[PDB]
Amino acid sequence: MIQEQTMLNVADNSGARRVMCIKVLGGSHRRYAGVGDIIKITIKEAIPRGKVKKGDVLKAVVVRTKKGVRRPDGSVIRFDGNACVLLNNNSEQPIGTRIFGPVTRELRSEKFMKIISLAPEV
Amino acid sequence: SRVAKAPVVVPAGVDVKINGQVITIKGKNGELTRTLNDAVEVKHADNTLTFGPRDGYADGWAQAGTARALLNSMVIGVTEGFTKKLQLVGVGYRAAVKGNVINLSLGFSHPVDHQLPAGITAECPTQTEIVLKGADKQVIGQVAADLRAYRRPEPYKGKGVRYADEVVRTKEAKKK
Amino acid sequence: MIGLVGKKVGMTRIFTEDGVSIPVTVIEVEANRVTQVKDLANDGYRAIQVTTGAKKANRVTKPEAGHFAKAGVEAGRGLWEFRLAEGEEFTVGQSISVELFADVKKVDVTGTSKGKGFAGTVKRWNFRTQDATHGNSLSHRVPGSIGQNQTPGKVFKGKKMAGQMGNERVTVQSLDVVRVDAERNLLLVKGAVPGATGSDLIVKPAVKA
Amino acid sequence: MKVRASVKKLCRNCKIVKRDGVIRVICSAEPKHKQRQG
RNA sequence: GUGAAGAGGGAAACAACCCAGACCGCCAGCUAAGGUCCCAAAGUCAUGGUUAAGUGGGAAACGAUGUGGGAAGGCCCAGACAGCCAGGAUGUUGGCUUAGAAGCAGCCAUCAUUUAAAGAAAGCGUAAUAGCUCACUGGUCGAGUCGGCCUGCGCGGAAGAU
RNA sequence: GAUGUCGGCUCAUCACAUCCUGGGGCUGAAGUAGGUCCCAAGGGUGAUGCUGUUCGCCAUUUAAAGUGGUACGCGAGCUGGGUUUAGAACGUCGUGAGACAGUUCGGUCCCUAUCUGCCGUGGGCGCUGGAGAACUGAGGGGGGCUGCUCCUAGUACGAGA
RNA sequence: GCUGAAAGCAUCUAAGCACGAAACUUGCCCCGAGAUGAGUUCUCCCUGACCCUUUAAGGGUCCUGAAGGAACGUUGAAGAC
Repeated sequence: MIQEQTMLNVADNSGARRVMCIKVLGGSHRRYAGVGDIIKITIKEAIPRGKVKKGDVLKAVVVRTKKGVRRPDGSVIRFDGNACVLLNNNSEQPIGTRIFGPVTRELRSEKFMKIISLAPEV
Repeated sequence: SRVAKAPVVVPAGVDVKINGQVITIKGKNGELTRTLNDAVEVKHADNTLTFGPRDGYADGWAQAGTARALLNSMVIGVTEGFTKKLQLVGVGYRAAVKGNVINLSLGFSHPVDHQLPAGITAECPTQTEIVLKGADKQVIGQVAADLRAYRRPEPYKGKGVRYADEVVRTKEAKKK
Repeated sequence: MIGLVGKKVGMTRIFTEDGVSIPVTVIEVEANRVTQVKDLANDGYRAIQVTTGAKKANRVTKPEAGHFAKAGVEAGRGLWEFRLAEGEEFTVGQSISVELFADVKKVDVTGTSKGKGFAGTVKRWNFRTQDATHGNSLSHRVPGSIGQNQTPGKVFKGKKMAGQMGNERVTVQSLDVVRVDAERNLLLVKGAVPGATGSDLIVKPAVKA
Repeated sequence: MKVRASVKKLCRNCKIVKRDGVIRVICSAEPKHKQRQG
């Protein structure tokens, strides 16, 4: 479960390396963001000659959590870390062009089909 | 007052009967019964009805006038009845009478189905107008009213159910 | 419609062919035997009073034994009533079994919830706890304030505070009927129902529609 | 509807009527003039 | 003046308001202020009127065909008020910024005249004169009608916390 | 011959002069979205940075982040940051002791609940011979929030957006 | 809003008739006959003598001891007791 003050690794080539969740969108008093959910982040660290700078505020979509996801039969999938894909703040499309690491089928929702297509696993 | 003091004349072939306060009217279009309020007395004079106030009642004259108008409309109803014409204007607005149920299509995402009361019969001469015929004036007026209430005429094109004779007095948006 | 009296056998899952796990509560409902029928003339309302299970005859008291003798049914472990709708009638001694729910697909289940005992305000009423540190002294799970100053001068009726929680009648509504198995005397409903394993349950067709 | 403590006739076509104890102004000319006491 | 330093009865309860100044006793009577349907003693008393809000039993400027009563006044059976089947013989494209705004941008001209009466205008559509009702007084219908003054009682104005 | 004082925490409760959601009238209301007024109190009504702060300003949300009363609700429920004991210092005033609604660092928060109240849980007696069960239901209480997407339909509306 | 006079017109109102909201009464869940206004239904149990006196009442002795209950014990996903 991702909440405010959580540090996420970044799972694309947008230039960011560490981001921090500053809000969980979509509901008053909403507490946690799972795997399909959109959060707002600030960039705590980025590579030098990159696309996004350290300090910008923008949206992201969680793609891996080590809380994990439950499948309808009861099985779970847990990762070793929390990761997101950066989206631009207005037209929530991914900023990067490559996706690193696996994702899950929770993303196959006609809105993140780009992330599904670009991902190595799922 | 003046209304009450003008007797209503029953035509030939219409029958009246006064049970104390209840008046019942036979006619070719059927039956109309109504109980008058206690402050008004009515006499069947020669082929006519006369209305007056009871004694010991305030505002008896107003009640007499109301009763006179009610009975005049009653006898007018049991012969030829009354009719009301409604129009539907707007693209795709249609009406169709099936049995005693009116099918309307006032641009909704659901069908609208109006059940007619006992004495009211509807018929649609064309696709976009309705004609109600009935004996009792109040019931047919009520039916026309809540038929209009489904989509009352909006003030920019007059779209919606209107009375065939009523004016709409549309207006226009701003400039720019 | 009337319902039946069953026993919470336990909990398990049903695996569906498309790969979905359904958590089911298993209610064993044996034959329910109509012990009394009440009508407007004699009792002022229509209902049928049933029993179920069985109990050792050495502690069926003579009043209860006599009550069962009129119906001519075997003594059960209890008695429960069901209000009758306008349509159905039942006869004394008739046996009602699980295929009543053959095509119901939504039931309410009533039971006695597990008894938590004297519970404090945090567990009972979801009260926030106070600070664990920062100088807090002997007040970590206490309820806090319970009223205003002099103007009411009293604690209001119904104030939430510590006391007995659990061990009371609870109804869970609109539970899906996963399956009805007539020969094994079983009802499989989706989800969890009140009470511990081995306790009585009252299953009725869903009223919430 | 203008809800105000002083309702008045505004044109010739506007009219005063006491409906259910409360004084109202209903005007056939245009709905801008429709008033109620309150 | 009263309380202080005065009790008793009324004002629901309420030193200081109203009635009235307790020497003691009575299972006697008359009254005061207040009252008389039940709590709760005594008129479900009598005669005449008013009010319809539970006004009485909280609150103003102001608003209103609420009703009750006066003093006067017009319009009228030669036909009033309302409603209707009632509409119209300006030289007229008679002067505007104009190759018609002479009424509807803004002024004068308002001169010749028509009816039995009618109109250089109040609107609207159209900025637009081209269409509606005009304050017309011609007819039908045939008894009251229209405002203002004084005054009694009511109505709205009127939203708060256990 | 003592009624503990600001803010926070916990727990609330009522009013309606309604923030959202519900219903309507008018609009200088085409639609979408608004403005204003009337009815409505059922439920709901943010977690962060700075500061002791209430407030406020910001950053991000949300359908909305209501306005008030309740000893500015609540210290025999918590805190003790502010503030008004004793220490010390700065600026300033004073010859000085000392002082400042100036600042600055430090600085003891007691109570085993009799009564009312409230949350639970029993005993006695009653209910008209005694007893075991199952009920009726006069009354109480709980709950009552809402987003987004899709279809209707890119339809109605608009010149188009 | 409909019909409709007072006020030959109009008028949602005076008589009469319709609609109309998360508010209200229900509908859903729980408690509930100490509801002293103490309710209802079903089932079960007990039908022996005698004395006394202040009697219309009662007191007492002998015989009897039901249906049930409680107590005790082994305990419980019930519970501070």
